Amino acid sequence: MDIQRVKRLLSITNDKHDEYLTEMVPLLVEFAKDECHNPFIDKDGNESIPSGVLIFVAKAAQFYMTNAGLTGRSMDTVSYNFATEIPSTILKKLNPYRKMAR
Amino acid sequence: MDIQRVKRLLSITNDKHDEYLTEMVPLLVEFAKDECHNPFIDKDGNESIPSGVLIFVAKAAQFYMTNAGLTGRSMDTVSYNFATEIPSTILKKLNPYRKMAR
Amino acid sequence: MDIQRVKRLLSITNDKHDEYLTEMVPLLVEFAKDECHNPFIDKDGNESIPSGVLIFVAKAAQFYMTNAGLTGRSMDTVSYNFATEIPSTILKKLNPYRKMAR
Amino acid sequence: MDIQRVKRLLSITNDKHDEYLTEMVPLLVEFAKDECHNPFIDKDGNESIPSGVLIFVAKAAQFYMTNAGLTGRSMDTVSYNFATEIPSTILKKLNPYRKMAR
Amino acid sequence: MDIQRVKRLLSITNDKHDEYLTEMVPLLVEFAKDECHNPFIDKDGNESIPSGVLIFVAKAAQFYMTNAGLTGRSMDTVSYNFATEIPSTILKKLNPYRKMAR
Amino acid sequence: MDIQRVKRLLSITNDKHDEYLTEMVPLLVEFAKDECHNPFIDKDGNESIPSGVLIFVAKAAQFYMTNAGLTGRSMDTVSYNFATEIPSTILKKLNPYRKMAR
Amino acid sequence: MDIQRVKRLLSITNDKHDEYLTEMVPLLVEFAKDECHNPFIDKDGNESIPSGVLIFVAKAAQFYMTNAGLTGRSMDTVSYNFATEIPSTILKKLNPYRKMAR
Amino acid sequence: MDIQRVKRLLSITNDKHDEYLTEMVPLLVEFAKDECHNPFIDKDGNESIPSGVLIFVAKAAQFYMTNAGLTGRSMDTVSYNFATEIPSTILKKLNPYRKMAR
Amino acid sequence: MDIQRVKRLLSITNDKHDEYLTEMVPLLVEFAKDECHNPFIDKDGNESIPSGVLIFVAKAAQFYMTNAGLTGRSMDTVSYNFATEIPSTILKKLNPYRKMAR
Amino acid sequence: MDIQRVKRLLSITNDKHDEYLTEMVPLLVEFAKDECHNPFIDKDGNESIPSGVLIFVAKAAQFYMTNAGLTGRSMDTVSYNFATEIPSTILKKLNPYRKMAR
Amino acid sequence: MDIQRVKRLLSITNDKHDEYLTEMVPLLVEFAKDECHNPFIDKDGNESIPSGVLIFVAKAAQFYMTNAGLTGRSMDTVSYNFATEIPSTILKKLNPYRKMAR
Amino acid sequence: MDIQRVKRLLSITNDKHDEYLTEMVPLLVEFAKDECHNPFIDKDGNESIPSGVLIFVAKAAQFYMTNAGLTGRSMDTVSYNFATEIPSTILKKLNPYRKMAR
Amino acid sequence: MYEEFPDVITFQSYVEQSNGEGGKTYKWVDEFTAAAHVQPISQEEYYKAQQLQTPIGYNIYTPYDDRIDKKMRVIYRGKIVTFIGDPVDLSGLQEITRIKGKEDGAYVG
Amino acid sequence: MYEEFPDVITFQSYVEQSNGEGGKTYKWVDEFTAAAHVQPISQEEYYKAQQLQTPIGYNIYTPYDDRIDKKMRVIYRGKIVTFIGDPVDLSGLQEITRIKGKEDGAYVG
Amino acid sequence: MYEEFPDVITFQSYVEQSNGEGGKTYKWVDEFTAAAHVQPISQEEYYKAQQLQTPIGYNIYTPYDDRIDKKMRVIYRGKIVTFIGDPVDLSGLQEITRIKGKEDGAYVG
Amino acid sequence: MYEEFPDVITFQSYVEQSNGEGGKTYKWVDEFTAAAHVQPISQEEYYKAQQLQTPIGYNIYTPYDDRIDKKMRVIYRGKIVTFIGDPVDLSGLQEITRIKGKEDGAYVG
Amino acid sequence: MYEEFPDVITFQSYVEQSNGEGGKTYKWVDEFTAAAHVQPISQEEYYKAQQLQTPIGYNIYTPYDDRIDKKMRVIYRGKIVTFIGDPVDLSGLQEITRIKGKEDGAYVG
Amino acid sequence: MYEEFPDVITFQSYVEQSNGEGGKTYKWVDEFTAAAHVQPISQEEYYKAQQLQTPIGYNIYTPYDDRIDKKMRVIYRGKIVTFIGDPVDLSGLQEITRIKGKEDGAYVG
Repeated sequence: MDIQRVKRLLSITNDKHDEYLTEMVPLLVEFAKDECHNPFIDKDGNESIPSGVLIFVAKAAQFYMTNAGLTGRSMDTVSYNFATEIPSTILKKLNPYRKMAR
Repeated sequence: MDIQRVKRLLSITNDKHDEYLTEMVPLLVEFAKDECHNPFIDKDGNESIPSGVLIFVAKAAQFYMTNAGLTGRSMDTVSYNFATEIPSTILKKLNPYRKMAR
Repeated sequence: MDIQRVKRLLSITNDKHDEYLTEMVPLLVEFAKDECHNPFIDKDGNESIPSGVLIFVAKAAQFYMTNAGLTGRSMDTVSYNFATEIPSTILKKLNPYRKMAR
Repeated sequence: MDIQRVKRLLSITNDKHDEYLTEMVPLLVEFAKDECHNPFIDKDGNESIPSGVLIFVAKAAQFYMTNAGLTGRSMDTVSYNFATEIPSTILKKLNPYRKMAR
Repeated sequence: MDIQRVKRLLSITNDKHDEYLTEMVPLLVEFAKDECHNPFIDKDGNESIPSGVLIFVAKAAQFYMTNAGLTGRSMDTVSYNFATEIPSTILKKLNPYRKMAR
Repeated sequence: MDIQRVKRLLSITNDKHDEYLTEMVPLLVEFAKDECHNPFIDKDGNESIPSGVLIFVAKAAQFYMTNAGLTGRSMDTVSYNFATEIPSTILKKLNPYRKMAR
Repeated sequence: MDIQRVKRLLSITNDKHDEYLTEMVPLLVEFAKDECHNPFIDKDGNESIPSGVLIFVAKAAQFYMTNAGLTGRSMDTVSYNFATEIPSTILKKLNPYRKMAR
Repeated sequence: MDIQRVKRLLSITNDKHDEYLTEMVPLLVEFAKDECHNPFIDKDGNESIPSGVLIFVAKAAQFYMTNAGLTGRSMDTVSYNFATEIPSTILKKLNPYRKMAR
Repeated sequence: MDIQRVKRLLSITNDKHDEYLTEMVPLLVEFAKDECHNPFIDKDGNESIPSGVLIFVAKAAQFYMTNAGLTGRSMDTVSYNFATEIPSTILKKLNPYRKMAR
Repeated sequence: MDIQRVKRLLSITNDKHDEYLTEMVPLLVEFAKDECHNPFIDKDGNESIPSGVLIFVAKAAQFYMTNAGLTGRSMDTVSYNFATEIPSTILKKLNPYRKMAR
Repeated sequence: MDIQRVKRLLSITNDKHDEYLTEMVPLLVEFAKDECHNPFIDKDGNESIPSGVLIFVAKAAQFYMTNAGLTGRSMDTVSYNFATEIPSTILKKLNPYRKMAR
Repeated sequence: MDIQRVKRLLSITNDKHDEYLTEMVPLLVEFAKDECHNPFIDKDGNESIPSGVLIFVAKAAQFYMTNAGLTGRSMDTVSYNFATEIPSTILKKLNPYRKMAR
Repeated sequence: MYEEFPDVITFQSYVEQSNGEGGKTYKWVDEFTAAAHVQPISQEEYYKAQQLQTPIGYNIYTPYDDRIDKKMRVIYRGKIVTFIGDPVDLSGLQEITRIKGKEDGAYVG
Repeated sequence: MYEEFPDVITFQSYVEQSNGEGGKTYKWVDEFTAAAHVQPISQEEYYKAQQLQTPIGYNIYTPYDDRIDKKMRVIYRGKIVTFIGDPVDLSGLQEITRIKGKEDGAYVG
Repeated sequence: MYEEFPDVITFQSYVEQSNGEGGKTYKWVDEFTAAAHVQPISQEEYYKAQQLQTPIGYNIYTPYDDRIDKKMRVIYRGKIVTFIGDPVDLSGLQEITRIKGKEDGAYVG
Repeated sequence: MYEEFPDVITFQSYVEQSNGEGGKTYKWVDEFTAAAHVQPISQEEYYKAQQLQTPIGYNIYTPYDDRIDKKMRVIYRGKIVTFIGDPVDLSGLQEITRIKGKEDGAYVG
Repeated sequence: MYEEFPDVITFQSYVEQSNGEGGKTYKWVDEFTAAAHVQPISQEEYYKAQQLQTPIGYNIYTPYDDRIDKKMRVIYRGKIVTFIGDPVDLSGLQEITRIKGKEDGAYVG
Repeated sequence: MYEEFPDVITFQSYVEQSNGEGGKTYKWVDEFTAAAHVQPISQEEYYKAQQLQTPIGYNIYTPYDDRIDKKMRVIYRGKIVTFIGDPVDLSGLQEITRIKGKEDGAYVG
């Protein structure tokens, strides 16, 4: 997956996240391949990633920018409440491509 | 799906969201096709997207403008509470077109 | 469905919502036809939309003016709490006209 | 149903709600006829609306003056909490006239 | 049912509610007759309304003075919380006179 | 039931509630007679109301002085929270005299 | 039951409650007799009220000094929260003397 | 049970509660005798109250100093929350002496 | 059980509780004997109280210093919240010595 | 168990708790012996206390420094919330040594 | 796993966490190997850690930077709420490689 | 287990905890050995502690620095909320090495 | 019962009589009566009202009426109540009027 | 027990005696006694009361009684309590009277 | 219905007329009309507003409009409302404008 | 352990010695000792205490004792604590006494 | 989208130009631009800011930047914003900077 | 990690050097260093601190140490921090010390 395409899908304009995305996006692609037991290879032997895997990879890369051991944070006038799990509607994007392990 | 028609369905007048929508709308169309196992093709072989799929694509593109790792935010006069899942009344915009996988 | 009739049913007097309603109302009519599996055609071959479909279309068009990824908002002295799902009493207007898919 | 009789049942004295009521009341009468599967006709073929249907039509017309996508609102001294469903004691104003569909 | 008797039962002294009560009380009498399937007619063919029906009609007429789409309201220093349903102890006044529909 | 005896049971000294009690007490006596299916008559045919019916009539007349559509109220220093149902310990005052309907 | 004995059991020193207690205490004695189906009569034909009935009568007379339709009250700096039902530990004082109705 | 021994068990030094305790303690002793169906009599026919009954009588006399119709109270600097039932660990102070009724 | 040993186990240094402890501790020893159905007598006929009974007696004597009819109290700047029952971990100290009643 | 070793396990440097610990630690050792039905004796008849009995004795002695009748306390800048039961992860330290009673 | 790759996956730029990560990362690699019962070895006998184990090791090392005995903290403008368990979506990263123990 | 290795795993730099860790760490090693029924001895008879036991010992030693009878504490501007139990994700580190008792 | 307005107050105006040669006599005469709730100010409002040139004693709540004027007077429980400032309609919704006032001695009549 | 009013206070008035030639002697004599609760003001109310010309020391809560006047005095625990301002009936409901006061030395009697 | 803006107000400017010889006459003429909500200030805000040289009487909430100027005037219910300070756009989001104002007598017209 | 009163303080009075020719020497001598909790004032109470002529430094909580007088002194941790105002018994219930005070340098002794 | 910082502001410094004979001309020139959120102060903060010699109009929130100085200026929506006091880094964590400021008329440029 | 004390500060005393003929030179020399958290005051505390003769800029939280004196100084991030008032031990429990201070320009060294 192209890094600039993920930045367009998450509406990021600066380059503050480029070092993180360059590491995180190929790992999430390989995890979609291992979790679905599906190499995503078309008729002609070529890798062809479906659209739902792309939505899943972009949204999971956005989710994993948080801190893992933190639920809420407050700093004078600003405050944040964080999600603890990946939501089920993002995890259900991988559902139409699931095969069984052999 | 036409981008200007999506902007009319979501009451958007400026061009602030154009680069996100140009990337996100065709991915959601292909996800509806893969999730219903339905290519949405009429008698003459032409692609005819139903109205309920169009409502779903517009509302899901509006939902995915949020940050995935955040449930709440506050800055000094403003505060926001975000929805964590797509509501079931939007997910039920795919139901009358569902086929089984072959 | 006529747009001015919907504006009378929702107590709208200005023209701030006309571009949205002109897009949204025919899509909701076609979705009621697909959801009930009913073309709403009388003896003489003419389209005759029943009253409950009209109530459903007006109230669903009013509901979909909200933002899909937001449950609450605050701005200095004003605040809003939003509904997450379409209520069951609006969805139950389509119940007396439901047929089975063939 | 006469509009002035509905205004007497809801304690309305001015003419602020007249254009909404003129559109909404006959639609609710036809919805009661379709939902009970009962045309409300006496011995001589004359239309005779029962009292409980009239109470239901007036209270449902008062209920649908709210905004469908809003559960609460506040402006600086005023605040409002809205009901999201029609109460079951108003929905039970149709029960002694219910017939089966043919 | 006499209107002045209902006003004595609800502790009303002025004439602010007379136009509402003159409309609402006969409709509630006919609804009690339809809900119990009982014409309330004694030995000599005369209409004889029992005491529990009178308590039910007075308390339901007091309940229906509220606004149907509102659960709470605040205005500077004053506030109100409203009941959403008719309580079961008022609805159970009609229980000793219930017959079956023929 | 004597009205002054009810005023002694409820610790009322003035005459502010006299017109309400004169209307409400005999209706509650007839409701207890109809609800227990018991005319409360001794050996000589004389009406002998038991002590339980007297306690129940007094407490139910005190309960029905509230507004039926209100659960809470507040004005600037004063506030009230109201009970929505008659408590079961007052309703269990009628239990030792219950007969079956014939 | 003696009224001064009840006043000693409830720690009342003035005479503000004497008119209420003189009415309420014999009614509660007769209700204990009707609820237990027990006349409380010893070997020699004499009325002999047991100790648990006396505790029950004193505590129920203290409970019924409240207002029946009120759960909470506030008045500037003072506030009160009231019990809605008689507690089960007071009602269970009548348990060792219960007989069956004949 | 001796009143001064009860005052030593409840850490009472003054004589403010003497008139209440002189009335309440023998009633609780007779209630324990009737509730366990046990007259508490040794070999020589002498009354021998067990230690657990004594703990129960003292703690129940301390519990019944509250107002039965009140769960909370507040005056400007002081506030109180009251227990509504006797706790089960005090009610279990009768269990090893329980016999069946004959 | 020695009173000074209990005072060392509860970290009491003054003599404000001595009159209470001198009364309460032997009653709790005899109640542990009646509750376990165990006289705690060794080989040589001598009373030998086990360690868990000693922990139970000290902690129950500390628990019973509270007021039985109070769960919370506030006084200007100080406040207290009280336990309603003896905790299960203190009651489970008597478990390894339980015999059956004969 | 040595008292200084318990003070090293609980991070205590002064001698404020010495008189309580000197009384409480051997009682908890005998309670572990009685509750596991295990005298903790090696091959040569020597007493060998396992590591988990030591951890349990230290943490239970730290737990029992609280007041048994108190769940919370507050004085003007300080406040405390206390645990009411020993946690199950401390009680599960005795589990690998449990034998049956003979 | 390389420490600089973990620092790129967690968006860490300084060297404040280097001594903790150098100790914690190889322990988590061996824990994944023991917990999946999988040594992660390819055809040629070379160690090939999958992408899932890498994501899991990085997120678990970020989780274990918190204090284990603390759920919340606050100092005067700053406040924190901590997560008490590792989320199940991080634990499900090890699922596609699980083997049974032999 | 080495004490300086545990201090590197918990990010401790000073020597304020050294007297506690020197006592607590060998006891937790012996508890892991007795709870898993596993001496952790390799082929050559040498003690070889696995990685998950090391993670468990470090995190349990960090957890047991809290006070056992305290769930929350406040001191002017600072406040703390404490965990009551060891979390299940720390206790599940011992799971891949569990044997049965012989 | 639990009435929002348990009191009865009297509104008075300051009007002119002229009879016979030339006359300047003005009399407080009654205008109308209404149901109301007269409340003393709260314990926290007392310290705020003490820092004013005319301290406030009472808040009067009444149903909305456009006859109520800022130059009027209230008779309540045999006492004269003098208005402080302008009457306020709560949130502009024309339901409840609040008036601030102070006690001004006994009334004869 | 837990009484709302655990204290006993004495109300005193300033009345005239005249005997024999012409006399001006006024004496504080007792009027009646009542159950009450005498509370010191809170820690927050102290800083608000320090910005007054006569600072307040005590709040006295008593059941409602129309004999209580603003020129009266209270004897409580051997001390004289002097009224500050007018007595207040809470929310106009005629149930509980609150009086503000300050200590004025010991009482002889 | 429950409208956020149930009132109708008129905005007025102070503009010049000149005709014939030399003229200085300035007239308040209407600019536009808008839906609004005119609220009196709350009971707690009253004591804060009394410590100002120009005390505030009303808060006016209206939808956002960049034609609104601080030298303008409002006609509302036959009364003149004069602005106090600068108009405020809430949180900088350009949705709702709040104006503070005070009543300035009756309007003729 | 978690004691409400973890400190120990000393109460001192200002008493006269006279020996031999005529003497005016007054000495601070000890009266008694008690368990207490000495707390500095909170962060919000600091700004309220800065607007006083004698600013407050400490709140002292002790069990109720009628020997405590407003002219006394406290020795605590080698420092002198001087009373500000009168001792307060909390809510009139005679359980806990609160004293306000300020530090006044080191103590010799 | 819902951005924390939806505005764009310009930071300006007051720097010297000197050319040819001797020159004293100082010009406000741009330093850099940043994403920000410019908020008017709340309704409660208004009454607190009115008791200052320079009243505050705006709070500006921006990401942390050590180039921001207290002698700088902000251009925002064609208006000049002048700093009041020193810039504040929130809680010392070096994430978000808050600046207080006031409007100073229109900008030409 | 999430440290309570993420900063490092330096404490300094004002001590005397004397060498050779007679000397009065006093130098600020370092005493010790400690872990701390230096926080600017909150938005609500700013308006309270503006009504003082020496306004407060920072709250410094540090672990408890009896070497800290009110005549000391703090070096933090190349800036001098001057103490305002006396150091406070929170609730008298001897765990955390809070110091109030203000910035006093740059440090050389």
